[PDB]
Amino acid sequence: ERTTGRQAQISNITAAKAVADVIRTCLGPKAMLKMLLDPMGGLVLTNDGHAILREIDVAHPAAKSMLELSRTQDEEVGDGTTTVIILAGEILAQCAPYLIEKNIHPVIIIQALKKALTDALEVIKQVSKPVDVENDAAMKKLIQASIGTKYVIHWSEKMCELALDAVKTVRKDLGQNFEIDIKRYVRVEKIPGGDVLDSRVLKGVLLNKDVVHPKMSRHIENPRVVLLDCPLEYKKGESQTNIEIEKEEDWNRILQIEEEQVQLMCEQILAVRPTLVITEKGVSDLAQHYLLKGGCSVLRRVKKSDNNRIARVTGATIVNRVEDLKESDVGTNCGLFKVEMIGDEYFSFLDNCKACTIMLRGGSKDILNEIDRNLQDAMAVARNVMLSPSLSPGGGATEMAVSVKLAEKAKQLEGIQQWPYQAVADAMECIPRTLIQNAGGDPIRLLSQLRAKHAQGNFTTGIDGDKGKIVDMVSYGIWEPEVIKQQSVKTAIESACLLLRVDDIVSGV
Amino acid sequence: QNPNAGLFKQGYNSYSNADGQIIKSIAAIRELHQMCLTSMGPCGRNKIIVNHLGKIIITNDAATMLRELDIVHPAVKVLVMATEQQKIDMGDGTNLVMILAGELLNVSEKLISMGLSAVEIIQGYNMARKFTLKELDEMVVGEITDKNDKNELLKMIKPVISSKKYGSEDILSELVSEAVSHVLPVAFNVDSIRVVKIMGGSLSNSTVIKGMVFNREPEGHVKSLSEDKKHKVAVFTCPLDIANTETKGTVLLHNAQEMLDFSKGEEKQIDAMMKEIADMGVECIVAGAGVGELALHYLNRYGILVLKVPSKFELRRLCRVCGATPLPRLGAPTPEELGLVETVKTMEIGGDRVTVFKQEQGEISRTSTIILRGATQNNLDDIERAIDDGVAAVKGLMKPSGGKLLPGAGATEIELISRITKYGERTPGLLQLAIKQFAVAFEVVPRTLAETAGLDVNEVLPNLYAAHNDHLYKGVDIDDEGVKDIREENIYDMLATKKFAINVATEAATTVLSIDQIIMAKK
Amino acid sequence: IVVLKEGTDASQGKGQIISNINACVAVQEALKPTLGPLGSDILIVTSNQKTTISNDGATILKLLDVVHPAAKTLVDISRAQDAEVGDGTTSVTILAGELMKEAKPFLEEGISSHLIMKGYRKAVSLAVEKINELAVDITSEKSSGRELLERCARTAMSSKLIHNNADFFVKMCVDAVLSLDRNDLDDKLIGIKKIPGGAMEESLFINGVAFKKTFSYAGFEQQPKKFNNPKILSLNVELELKAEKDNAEVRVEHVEDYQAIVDAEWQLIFEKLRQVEETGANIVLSKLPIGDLATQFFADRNIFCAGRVSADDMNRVIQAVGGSIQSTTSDIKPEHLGTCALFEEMQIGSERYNLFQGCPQAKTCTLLLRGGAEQVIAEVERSLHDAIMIVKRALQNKLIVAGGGATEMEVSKCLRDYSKTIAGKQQMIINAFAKALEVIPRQLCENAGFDAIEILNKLRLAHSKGEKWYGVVFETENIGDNFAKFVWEPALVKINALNSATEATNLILSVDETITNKG
Ligand SMILES: Nc1ncnc2c1ncn2[C@@H]1O[C@H](COP(=O)(O)OP(=O)(O)O)[C@@H](O)[C@H]1O
Ligand SMILES: Nc1ncnc2c1ncn2[C@@H]1O[C@H](COP(=O)(O)OP(=O)(O)O)[C@@H](O)[C@H]1O
Ligand SMILES: Nc1ncnc2c1ncn2[C@@H]1O[C@H](COP(=O)(O)OP(=O)(O)O)[C@@H](O)[C@H]1O
Ligand code: BEF
Ligand code: BEF
Ligand code: BEF
Ligand SMILES: [Mg+2]
Ligand SMILES: [Mg+2]
Ligand SMILES: [Mg+2]
Repeated sequence: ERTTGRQAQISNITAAKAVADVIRTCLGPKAMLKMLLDPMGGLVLTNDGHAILREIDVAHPAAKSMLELSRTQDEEVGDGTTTVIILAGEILAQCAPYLIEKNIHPVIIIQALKKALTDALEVIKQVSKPVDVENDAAMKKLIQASIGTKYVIHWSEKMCELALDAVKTVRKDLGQNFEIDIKRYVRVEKIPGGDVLDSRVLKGVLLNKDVVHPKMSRHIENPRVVLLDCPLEYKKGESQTNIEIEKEEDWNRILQIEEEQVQLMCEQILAVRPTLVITEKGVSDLAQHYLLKGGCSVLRRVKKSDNNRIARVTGATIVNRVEDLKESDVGTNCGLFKVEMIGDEYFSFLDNCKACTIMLRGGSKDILNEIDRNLQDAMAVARNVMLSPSLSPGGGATEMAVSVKLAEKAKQLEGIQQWPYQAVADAMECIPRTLIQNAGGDPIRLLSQLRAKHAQGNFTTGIDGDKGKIVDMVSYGIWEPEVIKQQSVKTAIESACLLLRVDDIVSGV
Repeated sequence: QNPNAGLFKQGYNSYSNADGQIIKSIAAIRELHQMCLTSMGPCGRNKIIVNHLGKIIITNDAATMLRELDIVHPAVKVLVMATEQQKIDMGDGTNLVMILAGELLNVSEKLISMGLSAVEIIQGYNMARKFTLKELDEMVVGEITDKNDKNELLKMIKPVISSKKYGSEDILSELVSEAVSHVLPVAFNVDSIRVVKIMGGSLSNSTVIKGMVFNREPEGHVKSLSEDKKHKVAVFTCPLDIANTETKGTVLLHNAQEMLDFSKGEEKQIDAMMKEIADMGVECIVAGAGVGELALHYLNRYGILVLKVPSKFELRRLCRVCGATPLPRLGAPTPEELGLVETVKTMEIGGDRVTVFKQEQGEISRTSTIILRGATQNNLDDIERAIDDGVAAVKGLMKPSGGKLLPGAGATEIELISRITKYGERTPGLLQLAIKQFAVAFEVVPRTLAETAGLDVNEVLPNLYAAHNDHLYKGVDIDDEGVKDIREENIYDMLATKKFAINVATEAATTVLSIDQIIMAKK
Repeated sequence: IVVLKEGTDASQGKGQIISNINACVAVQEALKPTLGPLGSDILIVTSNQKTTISNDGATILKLLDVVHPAAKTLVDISRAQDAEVGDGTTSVTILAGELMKEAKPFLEEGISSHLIMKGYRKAVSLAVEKINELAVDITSEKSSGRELLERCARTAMSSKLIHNNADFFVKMCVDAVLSLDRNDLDDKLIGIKKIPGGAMEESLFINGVAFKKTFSYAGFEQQPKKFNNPKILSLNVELELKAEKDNAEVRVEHVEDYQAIVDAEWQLIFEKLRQVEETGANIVLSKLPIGDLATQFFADRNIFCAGRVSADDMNRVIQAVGGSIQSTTSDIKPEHLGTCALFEEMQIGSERYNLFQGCPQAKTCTLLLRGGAEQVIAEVERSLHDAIMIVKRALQNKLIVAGGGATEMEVSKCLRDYSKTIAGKQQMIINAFAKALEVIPRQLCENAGFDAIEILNKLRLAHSKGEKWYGVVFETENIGDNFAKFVWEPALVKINALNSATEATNLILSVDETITNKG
């Protein structure tokens, strides 16, 4: 029913702490795969944090708040998902003692944490170095960084390629910020089989819809594309259109009219001399015929999302009513119209030998979803940099810097206001630690050394994954988008600050 | 859908520590810790525990609460065990074993977090413990001169009674130090201080008699004896009547003579047995065994005050009041076996009649009784729990130099923090961590005393700290301004107690860390 | 997945302490009406099915079952009050509760309980001494020996079903506290008897002793049923042929032996039997049987008897005719027997009652009670024990205080005045207890109808402004000198009351976590 007092507080903290506990063995280069079972049927074999926590229903309110943190974070940057959860926990946990043990009110611990966040954020931008968003080589060895710790690493280079080759493709600066809608303009397409490398980033689209009529062009050299909303069949009246006939030879009259309007429609289209007509709706058998000899291949039923991406790699602006069909609505700038038959399943291409279609190949419909998600992380950190050319010391280095500059300051602040501040510092340290642990090396040992080396000797010094020894980032490098280090710490400290505002929990609508 | 593997036993529950079990347990302990953390100190509170058979209980003491509860968590039962050691093997300090054993495991996870091994934290804790017993042997300020002088006793029992029953802290300890002296010779047994209680008035009427009081009545018309010194008394294991034969034993009669004569025959045979003893001067015979009909009848004539006391544990502690000796058979009451009683009358206490057995000087007693008066039966019980707490601590100051003593009010504890840490950053290696933690642990005794006193702990704690670094008397001002001084009130926890505790808490807390897997079964 | 208690409720927190208070308040408000001269009364029909009606607050709080730990202490302190004193039981709880009530403000505002506990602690100490300080000891200070026991058994017998027949019972009450040795006042001697029927005052005070009529044997109806100075034989055992119990085996091989052993049995009895006759007695009583033949015998020679007398009766029988129990018939000497002034076998309330009335040498009386219902006789016996027990503790302590709210109201004064000199936390707490005492005067007025507010407030002026015995004129609703009006109660009540009441109050304020186990 009800639970006021530290009772509340505790269960919240423990709850939140437990959330972390699950995916903590998923943060690191040697991170394991949490094969989860969804209710609907299938499975999820991913190790990408947010993709795990999504597939786990929780009860305790805090555990629900803690769980959605991984989502809002997966919405800002594509990466840094697992990290925010672990941090968001350790913060609450590291407050636990001064929260009750040292009887500090939640207002005070909040007043400090909100303060320690800003200072902490400084130390992030302080250690961050900028980068050439255009230097293909830098972007690659940047995207590569956030491809490690995932099944997609055995082709790491191959991945950053398909990543950049797609981030830049749908990009479109615009200024009067840079707009990169990976979502609506980079439709992926996972096709079972082949090899990983056998996957490319076609600059166009790929529909499996075949051709409306047999004897129709399998591939127009340079096709003239015409995209339209409206269907291709005899329309009807949006009023009480009811016909009364007693005039004998009138049946034939009307029944004919239908053929007649389908004709007109074919005309208006055929007019601008098209070779490829792709409509979102249907295609009357009649209309097929008049578009056959009219000289063009037809494609019926294609999703809006599928269509509007075509209209960016054909230029062919989509148009509804045909009696208004302009000639500006061309089909210029569009290579071939291949129709490769991929294992008993016909496809259609529209490459040009603004929106690309990443076509992945692996070894199962299952294995592909691993790739797709892994790729998304790549293609997202690429976008981040595109809109914030700043990077942060990976290997948990940044995380340790903030640990010290804060630890130092806290110790030199004096007042009850110090303890909560001190905790944010002590908290931060958990990431290089989770890393060192999931590496196998001795946490107490490596950290003391990493922390010390940090205290003076440079701040771009994190821990090396497969190794387990402290290395300098600059050295073997593994910087990550500075944006990630923003959110991870922004919302984590917020989460903590929210849950700490709770002193009572109640049940009933 | 989900499979399940490696199972062939029966339906148990195995909590592998590699599943963050050590902490699951710290939790369970953490919960019962908060219950004891507010019962310690004079500023402690009580809890009303309601029996699994339905009986009310209210007690400040810790080993008692835990006893009356239905604990179930294996890692918790372990610390409840240590609270037993303390109550049995010391009677006092039961509360401090909990608070530390728990607090040890609390500041213990901080270490486990870093990466410190289980075995490493254990070792460091023991290393810090043995080191902690050393200082206590020398942190010791005064030591009672083993004087055992009644007034010297009140200096010891008073701090034990406060923080259990704070308020009548003196009216109590005085009331017991007076019961103990009456039995302590001139160049100890806890049993020699039987305690009685009865509803009526308040504690201000509580008393101390040089002998026990009994409920039942004198049996014969012999109501209550005289008020002139000395009364010859005879105790009996045997019942007052014609003995019988363990193998059957039926009266047979072949001829009417046998009968007519057997009748009055046994009649006077009883008189015979009675007579002869009444003769040896006796006038009060306490019957641990039954008492025949004719038997008491004759004795009634000889003004022999009787007193059925079947309680073989009462009868024995009774003889040690008068001086008499329990006599297995009946008939040969040697003038040596007999004892002397100054008073053996019947007083009404609280409305009901009870028989007494004291002495006003002559014939000293080795078993006194503390008659506690009260109104609430409940409370009145927690008092008899305090009377035991003190007595237990006195029987402990005996023979092997138990007088030793260090500052109470946690003053000792604060010193112990620094002193254990001294050893902390002094020992090389990573053990230095655990040893330092073991020290922090000792901050519960002070902090809670302040916390329970409504004092802002964040103020009393640093205050009491800087006030400790000649003067390691500064403790927690139970009642004000900053801290206060131990010496300012002649209050301190003797060594024997607080030391044995730290050792039991360190065992408890350590065994809990040695378990790196648990298995249960359906009940 | 693990647990620590197996589904067994247990609450804690600051509310926990407040729950308990309010809990007690209930059990408290329950008795508030049964207070004062014009006090309401209760009718409890326990799950037992036994229906009772009374005012002994103890008796009510005993029939309420009550299981709440906290609120259950009010049941305890009420029982003790009916022990160490015998009266005031109703009030010990009204106060005990009321204090806990006045502790709420602090506990709520956010004050330590250990401080409220201290505050009340002094408050009692001071208040207790103040009573001792007013405990008007007398002896012939215009009070007389009887007028103290009367004047005190009276006021205390007020507010009980036995009221409008006061005089009758107070004269009866005192007479029975005196019946026993004033050197050792033992209630167990005033043994009471209840008789179905009759007026609630057609009750009889036997001077000697009265008891049932266990006389369950043939051959009765002979034996005079009345003697003046009979020779009472307070015998203890048997008087049956074959014996009522115990035996052995008789084995004989001779026909004559058979008839022989028989003639022996008989003579064996008859002898012991004449042995009694020999004592020259008129009344033969025994805590054991008196067989058909036995009682038949005495019947022949005009000797009266009764077998199987109540154990606690023979002891009052001794104390009346001054006999002395005898187990055998052999060494029966004459200082052993006893004699009264008059013996008769009544037919009171359709029930024959053997009674040895008139005994100027007794140390134990007996009194039969009457009533139109087994509930009223029952309430009398309890309304009278509350009086007898107060007369008794008024011999042993000729120290008295005028209640009717006065003592209570005054002890407030000095306590409220004192708090001025303290200032601060202890001020409010000790000043609270002062106001908390006003409950007895307060309630006493509401129960009867008097203007609780004005009569109280008007009392505070005059009482604090002098008159240390101003209380409430039960008559003309107005304040007045209750000492002058003769509303006396031994100080032994109030002193025990405030001691024992507060005890409860801090016992509760001390508990922060109540763990009820289930099972
Ligand atoms: N190559 C590596 N070596 C050491 N640390 C790495 C390496 N790769 C990722 N990191 C660090 O681990 C974290 C990224 O791990 P990851 O498992 O990808 O979690 P997320 O889902 O948040 O990306 C960051 O702190 C990053 O600095
Ligand atoms: N008068 C007091 N003032 C300050 N501390 C006291 C006082 N009396 C006893 N204490 C403290 O009581 C503490 C022990 O708590 P207690 O409730 O007595 O449990 P136990 O004695 O069973 O461990 C000791 O640390 C002692 O310092
Ligand atoms: N004659 C009276 N006039 C005014 N007050 C009285 C009188 N008789 C008894 N009282 C008061 O009434 C209260 C006693 O209430 P009662 O109903 O008798 O219960 P109890 O005596 O068991 O508390 C006390 O304050 C007592 O002083
Ligand atoms: F592992 Be993260 F989501 F890239
Ligand atoms: F509670 Be302890 F034994 F004083
Ligand atoms: F009800 Be009380 F005992 F006069
Ligand atoms: Mg990543
Ligand atoms: Mg103690
Ligand atoms: Mg009364």
